[PDB]
Amino acid sequence: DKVYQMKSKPRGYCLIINNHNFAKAREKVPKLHSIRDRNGTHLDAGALTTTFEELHFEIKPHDDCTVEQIYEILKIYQLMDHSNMDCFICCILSHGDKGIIYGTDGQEAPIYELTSQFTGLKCPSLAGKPKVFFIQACQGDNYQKGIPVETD
Amino acid sequence: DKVYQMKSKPRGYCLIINNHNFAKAREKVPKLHSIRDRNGTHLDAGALTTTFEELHFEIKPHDDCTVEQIYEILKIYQLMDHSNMDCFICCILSHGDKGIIYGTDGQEAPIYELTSQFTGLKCPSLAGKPKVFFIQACQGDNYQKGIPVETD
Amino acid sequence: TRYIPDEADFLLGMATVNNCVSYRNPAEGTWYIQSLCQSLRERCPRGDDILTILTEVNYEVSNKDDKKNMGKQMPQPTFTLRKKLVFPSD
Amino acid sequence: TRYIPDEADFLLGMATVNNCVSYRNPAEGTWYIQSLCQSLRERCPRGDDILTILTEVNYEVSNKDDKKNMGKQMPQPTFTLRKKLVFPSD
Ligand SMILES: *CC(=O)[C@H](CC(=O)O)NC(=O)[C@@H]1C=C(CC2CCCCC2)Cn2c(=O)n(CCNC(=O)c3ccc4[nH]cnc4c3)c(=O)n21
Ligand SMILES: *CC(=O)[C@H](CC(=O)O)NC(=O)[C@@H]1C=C(CC2CCCCC2)Cn2c(=O)n(CCNC(=O)c3ccc4[nH]cnc4c3)c(=O)n21
Repeated sequence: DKVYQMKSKPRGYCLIINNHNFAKAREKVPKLHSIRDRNGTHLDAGALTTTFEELHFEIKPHDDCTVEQIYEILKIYQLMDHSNMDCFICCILSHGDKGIIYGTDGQEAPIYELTSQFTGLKCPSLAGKPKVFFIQACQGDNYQKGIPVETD
Repeated sequence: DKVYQMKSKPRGYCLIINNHNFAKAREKVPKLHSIRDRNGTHLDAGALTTTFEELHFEIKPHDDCTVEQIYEILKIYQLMDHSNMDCFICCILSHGDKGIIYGTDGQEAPIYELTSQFTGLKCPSLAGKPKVFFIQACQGDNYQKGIPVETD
Repeated sequence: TRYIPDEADFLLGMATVNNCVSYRNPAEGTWYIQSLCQSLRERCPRGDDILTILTEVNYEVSNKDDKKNMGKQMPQPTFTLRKKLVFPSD
Repeated sequence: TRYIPDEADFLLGMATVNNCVSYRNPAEGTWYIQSLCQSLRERCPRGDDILTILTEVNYEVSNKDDKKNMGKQMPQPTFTLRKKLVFPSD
């Protein structure tokens, strides 16, 4: 079985976009008047930092980013030289809705607009290398229902 | 590591929706005036039949289905008793576009509208059991570009 | 009793990522389905799980090309599986 | 040289399927990220690949519930990976 090369030290960058304060969204976007601050999100940021440092990634944290700021950060990493890296990880911790994540300003970033910045053509030094995105956000307002099953 | 139970004989139904003739679409839907018949699709239907019969599934082929006919077929299987089955497979061979597959009539069926007929609530006798959908269709009209990499 | 999500235990094998075409050789079948079937027939007897098999399909279809349009095809599985999925041949 | 698709070699780990909520315990972190990190720390040293680990995350998060709204959460990976992805601890 073929396995991606994963030997470089560091393995690559692990970006963490950690959005807590949604004051701007509450003031600016009518429909997000009651969008809440994401209390405890730093516990995820810390867990991701501990975990991926242990796995030999260089952690790059960014707290409380608007959509424009998120795109700026991704553009920086898109243009960076990953030639000595074997992998790239981007973690997004925010509010969201169907197919999107929210900036702290309540603007929407389509998930594809984030991931597609690191295609082979746009980031050639990651060509052939794993690009991993972890998205912690809602993707809508529905409570997924449960179904009864036999216990394992 | 936990593994789904896969011991029943037959394992389950393997539906194959095999759409070849798009005459209706060409006559009825203005934008699909030149949508082509899917010549050779029977070779996929046959390959899937051979493969999944070998793996102990009961094959249920349906050729040249409109969207309404597809929904009728899925409703039949949704209401069927899968209690003695360990798995359900549905294969769709058709034209498509972003997030949808086409009936032979050129009507659109959102992929979620097909898969969501077999949720735990809608098909309780498949609750806790793998439900596998294979969709062979375009998801748009763009030619995916290539990128150069080192040979393995 | 125990409860799990309504949408648990799905595997969706897409022939292509969103926005893009997939290919059908009229004399052989589709790149995706033909690759899928070949990998299932070879690997299921070995006890390999479906995600491993679908990774191989990604690899194989990624090496094919459309020399007319300089096109590629990238299949894409998505899953809410909670356990390993194997299709035993016995 | 060899060519592969522009969108190859991606892994997208979603906390939830489309249309639905995911959960954050203000005193512990999110169901998804906390489960992910626990599984990575336990399984990466054993050489387990990321799809196996994410299957475990699906399993673990599927057993959690929101007793206020009778809600569940179903995470959902999607991938164009062409090879096994392991994160060696050494
Ligand atoms: C919707 C989102 O994007 C965020 C994602 C995030 O913060 O990671 N999800 C929530 O905020 C989540 C969802 C809801 C549902 C609402 C539906 C209508 C539209 C707005 C969202 C509610 N919300 C919320 O208030 N909290 C924070 C408080 N959490 C708990 O009390 C709690 C959660 C889990 C848990 N496990 C054990 N103990 C607890 C306590 C949410 O996380 N959600
Ligand atoms: C778009 C679709 O939904 C179908 C899916 C299907 O039939 O499985 N895809 C095609 O039909 C595929 C795509 C195109 C691109 C067009 C872009 C503009 C809008 C319409 C679609 C063209 N098309 C097509 O004509 N053929 C049939 C003929 N195939 C070959 O000549 C061929 C393909 C692959 C191959 N490998 C080796 N030899 C061959 C020969 C397509 O399959 N496509």
